[PDB]
Amino acid sequence: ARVTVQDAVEKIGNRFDLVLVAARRARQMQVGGKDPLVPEENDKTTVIALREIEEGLINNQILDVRERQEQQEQEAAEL
Amino acid sequence: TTESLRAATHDVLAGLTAREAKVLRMRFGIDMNTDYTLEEVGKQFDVTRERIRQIEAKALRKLRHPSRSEVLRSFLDD
Amino acid sequence: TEFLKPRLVDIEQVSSTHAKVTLEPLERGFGHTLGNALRRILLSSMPGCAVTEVEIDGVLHEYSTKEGVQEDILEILLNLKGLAVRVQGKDEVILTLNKSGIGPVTAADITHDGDVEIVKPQHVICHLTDENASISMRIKVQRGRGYVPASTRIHSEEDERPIGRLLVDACYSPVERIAYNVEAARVEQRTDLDKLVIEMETNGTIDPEEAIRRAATILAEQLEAFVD
Amino acid sequence: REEAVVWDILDEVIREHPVLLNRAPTLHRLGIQAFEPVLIEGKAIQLHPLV
DNA sequence: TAAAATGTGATCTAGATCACATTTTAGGCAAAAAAGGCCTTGACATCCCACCTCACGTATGCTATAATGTGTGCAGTCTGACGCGGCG
DNA sequence: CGCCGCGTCAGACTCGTAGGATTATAGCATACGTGAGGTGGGATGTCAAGGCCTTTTTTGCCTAAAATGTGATCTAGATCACATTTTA
Repeated sequence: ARVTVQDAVEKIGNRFDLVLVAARRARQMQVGGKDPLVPEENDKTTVIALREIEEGLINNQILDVRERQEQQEQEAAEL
Repeated sequence: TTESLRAATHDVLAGLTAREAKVLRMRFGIDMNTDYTLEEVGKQFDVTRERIRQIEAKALRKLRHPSRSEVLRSFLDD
Repeated sequence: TEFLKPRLVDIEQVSSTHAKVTLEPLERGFGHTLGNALRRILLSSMPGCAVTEVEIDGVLHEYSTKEGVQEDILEILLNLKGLAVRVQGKDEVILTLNKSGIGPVTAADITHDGDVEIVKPQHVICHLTDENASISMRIKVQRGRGYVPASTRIHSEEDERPIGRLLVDACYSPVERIAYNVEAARVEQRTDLDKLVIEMETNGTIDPEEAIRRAATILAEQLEAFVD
Repeated sequence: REEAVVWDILDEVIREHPVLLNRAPTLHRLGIQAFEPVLIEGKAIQLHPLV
């Protein structure tokens, strides 16, 4: 996963969407401080992004669902 | 350097009595476009002038105090 | 005198017979020394028992063959070099195997003396295609150290042998492979230090850790006269 | 002052942090590549000969 | 059976008794007064401000024998294609 | 229509090396403003002693009142050389 980014592409299909989705997740993690799913293993957020996307735990759809749900429940909490 | 400095200064200002901090802010033009004076502290707080000088002194004790000084100590070498 | 010594860090072990060893840290100028010298003593001076000679009935020379058999003689002989054997009282034994039927000839079918351990008793030797064909052989195992080929042995051997008794390149030393690698390991101010990473892969008859332990044991046992 | 933790923290940050290499003239896109860093005690870059 | 445990009993010895008067002393409750906190006063010291302030600097004017067409030190000429204006 | 002359326009990329310019041009008089200098003067800022209040430090004081002293009269522990006597 570290040295080669092939299996990740085999999950999604494109380099560009892979780096965009991965960067989105690792910006949820570099700044948002949300937890990982795959273990840490002393790695910068790039690798954990590429792994979580490799094994099928993060996707643009899935990110949309998560941010959607927490946002909507927050809107219920405001009222 | 200026930014981290100034934030640390305000974080020291938070820990004081009210009149202490606000006087020591406006008396030095801090946090404003103003430049207000001992006399004008007289005009606003209450006409007492040089007890403000003694208050300034007491605050300089309250704050210099090397438990707080060391965020400022790097700026000694300025 | 401001020597440094290593601390054995890891023994990564894939199977019982395949083994890895990281080893750090060392002063510069030793990784190649140790790797070379151990590689030598391992691969050319470790004691062990192995197949020296063979004797089969109805069987004359390797270029000939047996009937009702998948192999020629040669593929069998290669299935005999690859043998895990241990003698436990003696320096020599002569096994027997008398087989029939269509049994792909394992080492399990062999009749074992009490002082013999075959670590891979499943080890295949031959194949009897038809059941009607049946064999009787006997196998000299002898204790030596290192590797010595039967070609150089006949070059060595003037004592008459007959047609029927055969000879195989002795794999005494239980190693099948070793290789070492000198990497560079970090001490805080010192990246000029070197580690020694070893892959050993042997037959049965030994755990590799023990083999190395015996090697260095031997070498110190050579050095005691000059530590003096 | 170049203390000890300087180096340990340098190695700490550099890990998983790639870096770009470039030789003139940058004719085609393989004249510029992204490698991983390896720290060494010298003033001269080393390189992977095949590239 | 070796070696440690067990009776002689008269002659003692450092603390407890025991009812009641007198201190003390808390501890804690009321507080006097002094020393901060609050302000003021007088006296000083240092100014900010600006209000001036003269010397030096600066913007401007004529000088009447007479004199009247540059050049002026460079470039070294790259070259192949493409537009456009003459060029028949 | 089809030259011909003239003119316009590009000429690979990242690093390094050095400091660096020059001619001659009138002169003095008038008169005016602005820069660097003084200068009292509001006005600000400082530093040392005094009057309002609360808190703090001494310090009254208030009565429960348990504690600290009086000393002759005892008591229930505590000993030591001899005589066995028991137990592993």
